[PDB]
Amino acid sequence: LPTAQEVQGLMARYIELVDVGDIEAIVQMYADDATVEDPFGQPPIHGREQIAAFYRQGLGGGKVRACLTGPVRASHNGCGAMPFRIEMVWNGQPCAVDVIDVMRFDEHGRIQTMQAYWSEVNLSV
Repeated sequence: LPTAQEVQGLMARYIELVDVGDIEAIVQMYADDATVEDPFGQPPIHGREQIAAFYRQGLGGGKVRACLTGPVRASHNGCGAMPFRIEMVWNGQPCAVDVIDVMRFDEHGRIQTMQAYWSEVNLSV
């Protein structure tokens, strides 16, 4: 189980990978039986191929940017939460979404569960 400091690192690393848009690197951060709920409230997606397809859909557009908007909050049980902003292009319009990701890591330092909190109230132009 990642220490709190290690959770901070992994979670910041995740945002960095999203920001440069390395899909393969993002998918490698996940455990084989990981789940992704994004946005939280929608049914979880499971399976490495499914998670790759998710990130391909989301980031494969090319110009998606992401950055922490505050420090990573980390627990002593391998979990953490972080606020960030995603910038992307919607219908040729620049737009942004404010998100919080909650993650649990497994004993191998891999993401076991990802929950992304956001909705239309968090979307702007």
